[PDB]
Amino acid sequence: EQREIPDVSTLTYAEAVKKLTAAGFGRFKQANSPSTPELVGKVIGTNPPANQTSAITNVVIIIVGSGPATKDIPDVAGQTVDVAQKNLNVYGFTKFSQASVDSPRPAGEVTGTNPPAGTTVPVDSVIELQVSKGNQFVMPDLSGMFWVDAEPRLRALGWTGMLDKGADVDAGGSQHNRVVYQNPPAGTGVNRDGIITLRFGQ
Repeated sequence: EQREIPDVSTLTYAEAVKKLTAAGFGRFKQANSPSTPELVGKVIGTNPPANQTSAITNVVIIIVGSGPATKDIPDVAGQTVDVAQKNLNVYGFTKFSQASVDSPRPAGEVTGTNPPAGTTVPVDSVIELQVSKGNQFVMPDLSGMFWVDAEPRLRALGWTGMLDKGADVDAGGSQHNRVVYQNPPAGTGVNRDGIITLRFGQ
C-alpha cells in the first residue's frame, strides 16, 4: 500500500517514529543536519519529505538537527587586528568586538581572544579581540649590574619611567654599586612609564 508521509518536523526522533508507524511505515534511518539551536535533537524533515506519498515497504529517512555549524577558533595571537580578522573570516567568522589591553606586544597586535583559541563556537557568533596597547616592556634581570649599564638597557627596552632607588644593601664588597634587589621582578610586563625600584650594594 502507498501512503502519504505525515509531517514529523520539530518532533523528537522517537515520537516521529511513532507517528510514522501509526501511518503504517516501519523502516527508518536517522540522518543529521545543522539546524537552529531550538531544533537540536529534533526532526527537521524526512525523505521522502512531509506530505509526499510513498510505499510503506520503503525506508523513511528521519533527519535530525544537530545545531548551528561550529568551528574551532584559530590562534591569532601576535597578528594585527586587520590580519587577525581576515584570517578569522576564512573560517566564517564575521562578527568582532575589540578591547585594549596592557601588553609588551607591539601596539595593534592581538594578545588573545574571547572565547579563546581552541574553543568550539558557532560560525555566526561574536568573537572578542584583546588588542595590545604596546605600552609595556618585559622586565629584565638586573642582578649584579651597575646603573651606568642598567639604565641604557632599560631605555632601549622602551622604559621612560623613573628610578626609585632604595637604601643600599650591606651585601659585601663584591656587590658594591651592583643591583641586589629589584622591582618589579624579571619577566613581568612593565608599563613604559612605570616606576622601577632598585637597591644597590654599598
